[PDB]
Amino acid sequence: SQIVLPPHLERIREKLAENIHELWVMNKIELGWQYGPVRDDNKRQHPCLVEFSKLPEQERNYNLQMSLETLKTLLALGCHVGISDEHAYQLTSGYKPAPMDLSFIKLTPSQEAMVDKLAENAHNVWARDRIRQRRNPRLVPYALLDDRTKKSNKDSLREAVRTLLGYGYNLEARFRIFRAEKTYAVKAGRWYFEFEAVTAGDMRVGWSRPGCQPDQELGSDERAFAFDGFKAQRWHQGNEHYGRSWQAGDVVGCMVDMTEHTMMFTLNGEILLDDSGSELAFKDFDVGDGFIPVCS
Repeated sequence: SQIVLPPHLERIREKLAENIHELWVMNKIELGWQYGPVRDDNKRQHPCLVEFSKLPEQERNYNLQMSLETLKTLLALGCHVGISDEHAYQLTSGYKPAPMDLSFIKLTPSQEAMVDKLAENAHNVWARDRIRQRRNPRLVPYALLDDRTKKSNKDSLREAVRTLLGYGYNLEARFRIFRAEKTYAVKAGRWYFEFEAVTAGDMRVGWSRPGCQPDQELGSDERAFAFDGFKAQRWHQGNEHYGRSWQAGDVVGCMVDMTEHTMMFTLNGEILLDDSGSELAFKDFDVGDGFIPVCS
């Protein structure tokens, strides 16, 4: 609302709203609803078949006050179009309106995408008009109510944009930590366990001292020795790139020598590799109070 319309753009928008109202006549003159003085939309009587500027805001106000906010919205969503151009077949009953063309230029992505916001806006102000009235089955929002009868108002806005580009105005726009028991802290031998990464994001798998804190989060300490399956980097008091990303349906796995001070992480049998030409993910650790499997 608080984007003021320039007057040279106001004459543009009034000509284009005239050439949108000829479509608003033409989609009602095909189905067999004629002009009259009385307002009987179910009985084919419709006094809004006179064009946009010539009808007042007592009959065609639903198409004029819609067009003002829609054209305010035409250069408000980043899809800016200023003054770069000039604003200016079925059988009918006698009035076949043709101010301009429609099948010369088809439109871009953010016009048919902004038509969705226009349909949401119209549905939301209509639902605002449907808030209080009881026995209304329209008491659910735009993103869940049936969106197929709203596609005609998407077609009207998209053909309004077709008229716009005929006139020459285009549109182009926390983390939980998991571990096994403290008493199984292995201090000798050659051990391995496996892990599957399924859905999107941080999978931080490793071996930790039992004195690790799940109070904080992982990797930025000396107790944890881990690798992020996401972003292909390792984690113990810092970062360095290592290996590849995880895949949806991987089996990562982790192996630890304890008599030797080494630790190597795999992926589906492929031993994951560092850019130093060594597949051993962590080396030369302290053989302290043992190490337990941990995943974040």
